[PDB]
Amino acid sequence: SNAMLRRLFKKKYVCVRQYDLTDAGAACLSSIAQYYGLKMSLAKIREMTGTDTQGTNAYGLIHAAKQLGFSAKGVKASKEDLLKDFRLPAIANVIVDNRLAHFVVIYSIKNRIITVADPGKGIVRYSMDDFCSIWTGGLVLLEPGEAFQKG
Repeated sequence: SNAMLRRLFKKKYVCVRQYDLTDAGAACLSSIAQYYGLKMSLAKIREMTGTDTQGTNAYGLIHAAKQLGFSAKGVKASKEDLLKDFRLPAIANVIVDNRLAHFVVIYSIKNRIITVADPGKGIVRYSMDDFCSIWTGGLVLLEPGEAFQKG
């Protein structure tokens, strides 16, 4: 019996990187959407989030996430809080070129190495202090609410 279709590697690499700039929030959200098993295309996300190409805020970003099945919330945290609060993939408000508002997905943080999914370069490794230089206190916490079947 091979009734279980759990051998289908239909894009297990949910780390997406396509059309990166400042509206990256849509792209990084898509990575999470896929990771959480919702599987969403980046173009549709941008139309749901309403991601402004002028440096949008995560409040509209999370506005679509909540509708995708995972409760997302934008909050402020401290550098050391990155190590204790959220472990699961989350969206971080990160500033690039000290000007453009950007967003990345935290995948793993260990040994002061912060691994984020960047919609331009892909899986990139940022050092603890380096990440705290670009991350300006903008964290989005996510949790698989209706994305995770109960019972």
